[PDB]
Amino acid sequence: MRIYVLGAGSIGSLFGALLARAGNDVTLIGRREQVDAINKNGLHVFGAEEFTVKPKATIYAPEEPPDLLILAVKSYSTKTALECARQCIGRNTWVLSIQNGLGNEELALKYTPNVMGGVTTNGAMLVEWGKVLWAGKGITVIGRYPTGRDDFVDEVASVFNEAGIDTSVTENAIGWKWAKAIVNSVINGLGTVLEVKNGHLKDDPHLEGISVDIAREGCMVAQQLGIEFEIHPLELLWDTIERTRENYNSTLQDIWRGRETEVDYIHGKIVEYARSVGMEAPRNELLWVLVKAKERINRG
Amino acid sequence: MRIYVLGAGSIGSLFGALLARAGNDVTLIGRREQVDAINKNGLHVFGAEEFTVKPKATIYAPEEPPDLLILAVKSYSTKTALECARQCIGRNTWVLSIQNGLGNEELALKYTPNVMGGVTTNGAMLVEWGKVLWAGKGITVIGRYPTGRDDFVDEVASVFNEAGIDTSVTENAIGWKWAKAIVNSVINGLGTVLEVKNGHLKDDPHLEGISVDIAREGCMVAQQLGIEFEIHPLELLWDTIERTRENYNSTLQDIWRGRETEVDYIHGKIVEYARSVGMEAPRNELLWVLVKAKERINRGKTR
Ligand SMILES: *SCCNC(=O)CCNC(=O)[C@H](O)C(C)(C)COP(=O)(O)OP(=O)(O)OC[C@H]1O[C@@H](n2cnc3c(N)ncnc32)[C@H](O)[C@@H]1OP(=O)(O)O
Ligand SMILES: NC(=O)c1ccc[n+]([C@@H]2O[C@H](COP(=O)([O-])OP(=O)(O)OC[C@H]3O[C@@H](n4cnc5c(N)ncnc54)[C@H](OP(=O)(O)O)[C@@H]3O)[C@@H](O)[C@H]2O)c1
Ligand SMILES: CC(C)(CO)C(=O)C(=O)O
Repeated sequence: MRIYVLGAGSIGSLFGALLARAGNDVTLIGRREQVDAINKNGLHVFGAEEFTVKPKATIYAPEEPPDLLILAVKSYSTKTALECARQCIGRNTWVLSIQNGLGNEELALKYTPNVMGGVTTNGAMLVEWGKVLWAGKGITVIGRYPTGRDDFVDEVASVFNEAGIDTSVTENAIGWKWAKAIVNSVINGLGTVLEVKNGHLKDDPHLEGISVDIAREGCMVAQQLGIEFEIHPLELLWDTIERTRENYNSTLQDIWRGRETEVDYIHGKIVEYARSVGMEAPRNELLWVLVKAKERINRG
Repeated sequence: MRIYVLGAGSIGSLFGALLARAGNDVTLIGRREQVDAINKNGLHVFGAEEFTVKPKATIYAPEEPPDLLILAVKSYSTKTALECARQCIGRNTWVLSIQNGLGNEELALKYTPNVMGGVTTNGAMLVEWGKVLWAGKGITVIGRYPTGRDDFVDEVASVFNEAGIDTSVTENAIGWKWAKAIVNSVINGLGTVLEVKNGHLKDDPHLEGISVDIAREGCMVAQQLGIEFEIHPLELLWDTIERTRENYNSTLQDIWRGRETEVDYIHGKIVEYARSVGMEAPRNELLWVLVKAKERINRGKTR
């Protein structure tokens, strides 16, 4: 399959490298430093598995359409990234987002009806230009957005699985994007404001209790929007924590490193969607403000 | 007036010092370290004003009943304080709480019917034993609890004003206690979680906005309980932030000392009352949990 990865950072590099190793026609689109490193010395994966590949790399999407465009930029980059890559979206090109946050698939739908949504629990970190840590193995779920099925989604899933990307197909992609966002709202909210490891959210019984309330808040918004869940967000929440007990969440890591966070597309979107249908998401709103305020305080 | 200040922390020390300077017969009842410092080197106030006075100080309640007993301890110690002082609560002794939070007056009423509720928006910090930083010059309002009037309440307000404690009398003290509780829910919640001075909550427009939402939540709970306000809690909020903008709030101070915090008596009380009338108080509930979580994380550590 011809695949362009738009956003050759941590998760984009991991997916691109695995897809390339399996023999797919892969092009990574990203930062100059990343492109130059890869073109010079290839792309190195270490951690859960160790190997080197040399996919194509460029700072700008080719005009030639791929079978698949994977969106792997941060959510605050999606709108512009699509504007800068629209030349490659052909009549038959599908766009898959494996991004956290909400609304990315909607942005892609502006350009084509051929959109899939995805969630991955793989963990990755680009530690140097051209060197990505496969920090943890996990499942990937993809589906026609917002719901239903398509032969090409099935193909993508097979390609993924053959490359060692464990992948399941869902006919409720939107449910999964929202379930992930709700889980992120709890972990990336509480863990960041308190600066604690994910496991602490379960160990302090009061944090465990408020986690449920935050999750229920997101679930109720979803339900009012007509969204249903294939897997319960609460189940996903506790499973996610159980597996990442000693980790600091990615939002907290962003702030520590002086990088922009994605909370506008997590808490922010839950809040915005709630308002549109006559609800509030007060806990999400407070977490949103606290995390953004913490960021401003640190920056300055 | 013969006045015993029960609790020799920052606010108790500030009130005791001001009342002593004015010539009142003042005794501070508190912990050994503070008591010893006051008896040895006097009580020194600095910041908003700078002066030194030497009130009496003791770890034990005097036998003689005072005209006025001022509760100034943190709210988690109100029961301990009243037990320490129970023998000096005479038939004509009034107890005034100027404490943060809700419910302190109700605890005092278990000992005597002579209870007044008080709010003060002064900001203070005990920086060394015997040395209090007056970080924000606020206002004080006192009244017969929960409502109504009494000649002695008026007399106390007169004494306070004479001593430079700017004070008004209210016939709706319970409403004032709730207004201050709502103000503290914003300041001691947001300021503590973010670990910033009070002024930052007004400076950041996004914090400003969420502050309104938190205040409204508390006001709606109060309305359901039949509480009426003489002063808009939002006005009290902005006034208080301006008057104490350089202060780190008392809850944050406790966190930094690895102490227990008062939040059970602020956010916790708002949430508990809310739930009793079928209301969530979601913002207060989250702040409650966040601050108590920080309390537990920092407990026993001095930062
Ligand atoms: S019953 C009579 C005999 N006394 C006893 O048996 C002991 C129990 N009774 C008492 O301690 C006092 O009678 C009461 C009034 C209950 C408490 O006295 P204080 O109010 O003076 O003492 P506190 O500990 O409650 O707080 C006073 C200030 O001291 C500072 N502070 C307390 N704890 C710490 C720690 N761990 N580290 C640094 N500083 C600490 C605080 O600044 C506190 O002032 P705040 O303004 O509240 O912060
Ligand atoms: N890392 C993980 O383990 C993981 C796992 C699951 C999901 N996710 C989600 O996947 C998404 C990406 O995460 P990430 O950790 O991989 O972020 P990342 O390391 O910052 O990688 C994103 C890359 O895309 C680049 N980029 C931005 N705009 C671009 C554009 N027009 N063209 C080309 N490149 C562009 C970015 O560069 P600049 O920074 O300079 O803009 C960055 O290098 C997020 O939504 C994340 O939540 C990540
Ligand atoms: C008035 C104010 C908010 C001063 O900070 C206070 O009551 C406190 O610190 O608890």
